[PDB]
Amino acid sequence: ANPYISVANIMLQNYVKQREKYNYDTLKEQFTFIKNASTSIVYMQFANFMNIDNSLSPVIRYQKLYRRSINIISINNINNNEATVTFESLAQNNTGEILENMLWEAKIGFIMDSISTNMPFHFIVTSYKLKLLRNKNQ
Amino acid sequence: ANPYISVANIMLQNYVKQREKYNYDTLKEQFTFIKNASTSIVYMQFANFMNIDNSLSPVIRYQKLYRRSINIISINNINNNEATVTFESLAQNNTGEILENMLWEAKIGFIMDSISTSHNMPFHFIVTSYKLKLLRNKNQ
Repeated sequence: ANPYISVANIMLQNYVKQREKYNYDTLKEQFTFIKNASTSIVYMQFANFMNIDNSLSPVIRYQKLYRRSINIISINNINNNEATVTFESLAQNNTGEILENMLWEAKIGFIMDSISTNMPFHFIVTSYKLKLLRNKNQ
Repeated sequence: ANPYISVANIMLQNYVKQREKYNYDTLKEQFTFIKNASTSIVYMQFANFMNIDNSLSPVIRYQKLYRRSINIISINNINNNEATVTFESLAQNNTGEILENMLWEAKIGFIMDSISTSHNMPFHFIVTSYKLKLLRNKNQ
């Protein structure tokens, strides 16, 4: 808990990048990552978003044609278990035609092992809520 | 608990992705990243591979047209300073014809700060050795 926040920020950036990216070819890996790094409730929110029954699912919106990439802009550490991560999303095809370019906030609740004074170290997201800040196209 | 390996794994994933991917438009950034995340010897190995005097340089093979993308498959942690990262590469043009689809192993030597209570990489992560082995051509 002098390096606790520096470590949490590495885990938080990684979680946002893995959760918010889209690549058809690595969907199974993405679901595995989220299931293991999240509570059941948080994972089910992700799965319900991704499910093809959601018309706004990236699987439906991007299919095999587009990738969505993510750039982390900043992190605000609220306390030991809450942070807000600001990030940009960019979606495009193999031609470089841009379907989305947006600025986002994720408000994240998390729990993480304490840092001591196989080397297991646990980090779990307990809450994850998105807010669109800006559509940098329109 | 000790976060060293869990953090190092995130650094190793990112290093492999940055090192092995190809995008003409971000070549300067890729070189800067590798320079700051590697020893001089390791950086020179990358730079010599990328140099257009190497006929197998991706700059010569993909030019402005193609991108090479990278998916990490697994990481085997051998000790605090050695890991083997298995990954797949995929190259495609503007219109998605597949030029390469291969499975690779990188054997990586590295160091990072001890993480403990009471242009640099996080925790001064540095790669001290990096050797590739082609495992399989998934295309032919």
